[PDB]
Amino acid sequence: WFHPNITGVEAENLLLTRGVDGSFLARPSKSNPGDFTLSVRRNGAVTHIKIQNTGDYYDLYGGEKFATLAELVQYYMEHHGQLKEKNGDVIELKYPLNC
Amino acid sequence: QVEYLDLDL
Repeated sequence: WFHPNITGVEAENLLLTRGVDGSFLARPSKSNPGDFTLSVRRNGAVTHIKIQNTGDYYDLYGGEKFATLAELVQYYMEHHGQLKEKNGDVIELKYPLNC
Repeated sequence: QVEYLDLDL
């Protein structure tokens, strides 16, 4: 599910032409170089979510803390109800999109 | 520059 060499827009088009609703990938962050970002498709559209790396754990700038990016991705894959945005709408990591 | 979500966690 990690795509080392793509931008946010490329991630969008990848998810829209090779994924389904619930597909996601992780990629490096344009705005926070060196960090990572989740791109997630839902209801035919793609949103993006910054991942924080403090050097002691990974998280989504809030929520549970993880030792590795993979543990983070695995956790939200297994806990579809946990990524609620302020709107109240859930965003579900369902199907990793391979490279 | 793409859209980023504001999460309530």
